[PDB]
Amino acid sequence: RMLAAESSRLLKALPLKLQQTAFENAYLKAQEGMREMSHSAENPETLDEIYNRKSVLLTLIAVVLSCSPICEKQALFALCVKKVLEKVSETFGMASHLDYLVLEWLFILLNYTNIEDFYRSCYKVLIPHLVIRSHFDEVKSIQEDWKSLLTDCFPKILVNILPYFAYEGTRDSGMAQQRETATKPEIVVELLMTLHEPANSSALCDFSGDLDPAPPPHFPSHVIKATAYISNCHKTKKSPDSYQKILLAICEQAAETNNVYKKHRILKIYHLFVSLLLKDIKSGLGGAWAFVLRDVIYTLIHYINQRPSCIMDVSLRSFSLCCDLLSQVALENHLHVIVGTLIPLVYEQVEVQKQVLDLLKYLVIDNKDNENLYITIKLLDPFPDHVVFKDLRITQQKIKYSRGLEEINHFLSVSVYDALPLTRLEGLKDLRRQLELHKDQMVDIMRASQDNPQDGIMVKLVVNLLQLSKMAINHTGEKEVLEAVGSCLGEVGPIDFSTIAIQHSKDASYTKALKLFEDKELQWTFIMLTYLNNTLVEDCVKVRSAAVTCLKNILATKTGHSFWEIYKMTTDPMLAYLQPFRTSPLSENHDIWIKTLTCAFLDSGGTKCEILQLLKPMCEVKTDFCQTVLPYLIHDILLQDTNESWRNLLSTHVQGFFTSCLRHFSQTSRSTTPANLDSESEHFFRCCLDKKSQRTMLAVVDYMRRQKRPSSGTIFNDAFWLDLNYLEVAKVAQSCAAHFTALLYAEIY
Repeated sequence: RMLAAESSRLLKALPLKLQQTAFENAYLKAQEGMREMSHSAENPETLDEIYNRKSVLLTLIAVVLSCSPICEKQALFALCVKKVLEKVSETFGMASHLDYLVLEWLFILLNYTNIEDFYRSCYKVLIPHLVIRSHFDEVKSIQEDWKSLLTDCFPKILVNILPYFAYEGTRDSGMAQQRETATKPEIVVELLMTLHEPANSSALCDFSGDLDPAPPPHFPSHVIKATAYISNCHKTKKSPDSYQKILLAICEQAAETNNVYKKHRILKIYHLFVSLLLKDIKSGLGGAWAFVLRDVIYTLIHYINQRPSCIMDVSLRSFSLCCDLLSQVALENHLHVIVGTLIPLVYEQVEVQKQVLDLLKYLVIDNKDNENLYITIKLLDPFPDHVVFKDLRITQQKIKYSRGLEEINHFLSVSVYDALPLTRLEGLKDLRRQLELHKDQMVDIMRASQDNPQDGIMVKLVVNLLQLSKMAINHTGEKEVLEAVGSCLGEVGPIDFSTIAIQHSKDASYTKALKLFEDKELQWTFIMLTYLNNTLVEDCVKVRSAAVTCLKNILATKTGHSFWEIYKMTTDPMLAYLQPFRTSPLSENHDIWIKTLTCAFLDSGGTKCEILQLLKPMCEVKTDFCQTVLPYLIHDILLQDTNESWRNLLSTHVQGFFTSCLRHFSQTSRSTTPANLDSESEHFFRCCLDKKSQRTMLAVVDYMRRQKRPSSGTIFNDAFWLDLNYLEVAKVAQSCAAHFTALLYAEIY
């Protein structure tokens, strides 16, 4: 109206009809449920959007993610000839929108313009409104919904019941839209004092207030200004659930059927992918999706068998990821704690500990209820069975309890530590048993100091001196110290400073490696083993979304040739249990130039820094195209997606395989190509530690491509591997400075 209330006065009508409406946007821009999509539609509909206010609005898309609201608007953009009214941005900002728009049937009113993109987009929309239809169909399980849902039953002329087997892409996505849619000192002398009061009151805009009305500068600046506390909000923070529960019966609970069958992993993956972007999350989209997840979890929480039969951890690790997400912090965490009912899961593994660790992460950090919810998990912890496993992880809990809780875990941990009052090695073992989890355990340094308090068995440690190892438990501690170095809590260093009973050990210069399991895994042979290792490297993702991708490549890696070895390898491994549960015969491609990547030895030089650049050049290696293994190619994309070093680690093995592939090619090319890395030494150039990585490939040469055309000096074999100046590598080795290698590389040199 006040806009409808409105030359210089049309410029003022611009101020009064428009810039006020623009000002009016800032409030829609301000609060919530903005639904300025209606306004924005009206803004276009009134031509009140005509200012390139989107530019002004970009500040909100700045306050937001970019066109995130534009995306977010879709629900209302859908709700918005309201859509012909909504039509403004199709160029000015479509298939999913069409899929969102696909609801004309409940038809061709949508599908007319389908051809206007393509008439076969009926595929392109197939699930998404079918979801809305399924929603309506699930809503048909409730009325006037069934009307449009009957009107949707009409849409069903097409053949997609087969694609309905492909369905549940969207499965639960629609929880809101049907059901509660979008439902929300001397330094202070040296530095300053804060100024709040009447120093506040201790406090022209002609063109200014015009530049206020013009530019719409201030109110977005205002609206952007308020964009200021770290609170708890999700700690502080719709029954399609019935309908969600409902339409399963249409196929008779194919959700239950797919549960192990589709494994839901994709959906689980989606469930993560679902969560992905939300800053609305406060209670909102994520906290909504969280609840949705929490529900979806609770929903997932239904299945006793098929879900663990998909895999419980291939699920539950998501809970860990959720825990990670939880760690990434929400009182909703208690659902996990609730999920930590998990009695049919009662066999659950140190992911539990890791979780318990993650649990302990908040332990005293928590809010009392959460802390109670923790204490609950701690009482869930208090459950007796598999106590050793508990006793295994138990250690910090005492300290954690001690932090409280005081005996609560402690007495239990004591009870765990009452497995026996053994220390010297035992604590050492406990320190050896301190080897489990992620960044800050932080506890047993005290215990170590407490261990330190018993110094007698240092004599035993002395008496222990017959051997080749275990002071390096210190080194482990050092490694542990080295571990999480870049992370927070330097107090670890002070914790490490509880290692100060110190300096006296002996009988090695340097550090040591790990993963006898890999050596156990070294039972596996062909670089399929390296794959099986890479499978570990795959299993090295338990990790995270958008790293989530290669899980396909993993499932892609699950190809029978692989899977056979995997089946062969389906004897031993623990995560594999999740994997052949989760994942578990493939294809290959051609190329032209073995010379394709040749000059990239400059870029493969990672000549430029950010060896992600060289890792791009490592992608460039993946880009260098031939298959020793397609299994190489198998990740090669998700590899490029991967942590490239993590990938590029194999890239050497790949390169080794590529060497193993390369006949004269790298044999020639590596002469040049490696010469770059060799040349990378030049003039004291700058390459770091991917330089070492670049070096590290030598290890594969020193080991994997040590196998190359094998020869008696395996040097010769590695020379067979090698473009072979270790004399060159020496400088690198010297640059690497890490002598045992270097000297070896030198000894090689």
